[PDB]
Amino acid sequence: KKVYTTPKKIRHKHKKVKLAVLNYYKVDDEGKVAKLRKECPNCGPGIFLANHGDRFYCGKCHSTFATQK
Amino acid sequence: AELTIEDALKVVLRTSLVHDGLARGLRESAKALTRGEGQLAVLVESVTEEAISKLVQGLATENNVPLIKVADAKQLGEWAGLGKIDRDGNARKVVGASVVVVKNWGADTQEREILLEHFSQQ
Ligand SMILES: [Mg+2]
Ligand SMILES: [Zn+2]
Repeated sequence: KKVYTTPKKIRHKHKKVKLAVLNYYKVDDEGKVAKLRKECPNCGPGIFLANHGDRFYCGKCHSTFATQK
Repeated sequence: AELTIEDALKVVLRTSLVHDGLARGLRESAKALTRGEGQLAVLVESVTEEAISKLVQGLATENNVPLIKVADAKQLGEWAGLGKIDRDGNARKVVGASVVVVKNWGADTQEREILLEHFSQQ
């Protein structure tokens, strides 16, 4: 057979940078809750917006926002 | 001793697990609480920093209160079945169940309902 080419640069699947008990949401009083950012208009509450410099999206609908918030 | 020692929550949890209607974990629980899904709420007592528990409480408050004490979480998890096979009997690797919320229920009536009622009406 013919020899393999060998440029060098390999690309692996990203490990994702997992993070839980994320700093979204808050509570001040104790009794009631204070939501941070916002929930989805398309789907029901529980899902939360992605916040960037005048650009939003959500993951349950893979990524489908446009309007600011 | 024929009377149940808070063993009409564990049973419910088991049932939920069997029929696949358990929001285990915190985010999931929160989600359940938010929409027409989360019917019974199950928060850990021994929480470091008190924060998760507080959150759970808040969630419960927000619209309809479905909360209960919970006996250390680990026990609950064990009851549910957190572990594959685990030899012939028992011998499951211990896991903290964390926050749990019930969807679906499945099974009807029995002592669980009574317990819920008791918790509610004051
Ligand atoms: Mg080739
Ligand atoms: Zn969405």
